[PDB]
Amino acid sequence: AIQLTQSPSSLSASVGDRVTITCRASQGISTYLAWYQQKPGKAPKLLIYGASTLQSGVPSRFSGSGSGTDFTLTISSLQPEDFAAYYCQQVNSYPPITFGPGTKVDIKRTVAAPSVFIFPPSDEQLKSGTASVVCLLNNFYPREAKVQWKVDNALQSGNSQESVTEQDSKDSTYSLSSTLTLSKADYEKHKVYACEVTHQGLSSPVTKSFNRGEC
Amino acid sequence: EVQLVESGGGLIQPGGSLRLSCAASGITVSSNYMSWVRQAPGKGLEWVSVIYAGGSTFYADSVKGRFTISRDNSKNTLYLQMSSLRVEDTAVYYCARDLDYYGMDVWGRGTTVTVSSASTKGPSVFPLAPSSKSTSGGTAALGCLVKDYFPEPVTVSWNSGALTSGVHTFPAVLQSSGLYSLSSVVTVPSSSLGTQTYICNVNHKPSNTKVDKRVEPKSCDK
Repeated sequence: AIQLTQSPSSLSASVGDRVTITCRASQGISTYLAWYQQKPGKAPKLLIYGASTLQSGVPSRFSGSGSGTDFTLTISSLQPEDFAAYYCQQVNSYPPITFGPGTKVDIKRTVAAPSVFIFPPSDEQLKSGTASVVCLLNNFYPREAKVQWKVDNALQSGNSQESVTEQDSKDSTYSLSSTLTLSKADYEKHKVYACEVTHQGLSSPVTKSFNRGEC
Repeated sequence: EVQLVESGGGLIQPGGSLRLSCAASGITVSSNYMSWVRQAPGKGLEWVSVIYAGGSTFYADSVKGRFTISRDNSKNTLYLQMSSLRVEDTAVYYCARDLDYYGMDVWGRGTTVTVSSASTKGPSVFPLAPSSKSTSGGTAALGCLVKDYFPEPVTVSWNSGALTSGVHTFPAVLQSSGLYSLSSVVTVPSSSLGTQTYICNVNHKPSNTKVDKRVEPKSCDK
């Protein structure tokens, strides 16, 4: 087959940001190169025919170009939902079809710290001897909001897992899912438990507490 | 616009076999052609091709003999059959409507594949509610606990507020362990306590258990 790449692999933008991204191959694929977009939880979308052939159902904000070993894509208008990842892929009678690495295009607002929420843990976590502390982390961006667990506000080497979620334009922010595993012994010696976040948007150290009796 | 109906769920040991179905609606499939797609979370995205429009059939090299296609033009129904799914053949599958026939336009409902060493299991029912402030507060959020079970599908139903589609419930996510976990949070008016008896349960799909029970307030005074 052939190898393929895009420049860059992820870019940050904003409402109306005329994004300019590139796809390069070693040998030109003539006129049959099609870039593609991907929205999470949604079907992808074929975007361009030829180089700049516009089809039904899409606003005219797009503009695709490039030639020979290099092809580009520059979109005149960026409505905020244009946050997506984008794939490049050629067309040929050869039944195998290769897709280049995607470009995780981002919409950047600012550097924002996460919020705090909490739900009581499930009953299986108490029964298994692995005591757990729940703290719902939401409404932060950019992604790298480093999360640490300070039991009695004590810093430790580890005890933190992360699985970050996606943009929700309803809040224009990320959210995070975590996992904590600890022995039953550590629960008795300590009294009040909370989680800490180390984000670049913090101006001072932050620690949170709440009431179990609240709801 | 042209629409279709898909179908399929596969849960077999390695080397899985099943037959599928996918029928377009609104137009005869004799003129228009359309191929199945792979939409594997994590793994990525793969596709299929068709005969007599693009010709022959697109399978992977080892998949070539391990997946088969046919077509029923008069029925306007398309079916997919496999005999031996691979170890990593564990994915959800859609189908993609074609107008220029090398670009996808419209999707159906889906088709999932499961090959896991874990066996059928079912979770329990652990609903949650806020404190006694609901006696005056018109609306508040509730809760439920479901975890450590066998394939994602879990359905949570409440007999108050909006319809059954309003419950915040989605299929879970698999990790190396083989178990699954999610949560349910619903916000319904609290004035229905004195008029409708509350019922909560887990409608776990591969559970093989059917027990229904009612829900009563906390009654901390007792």
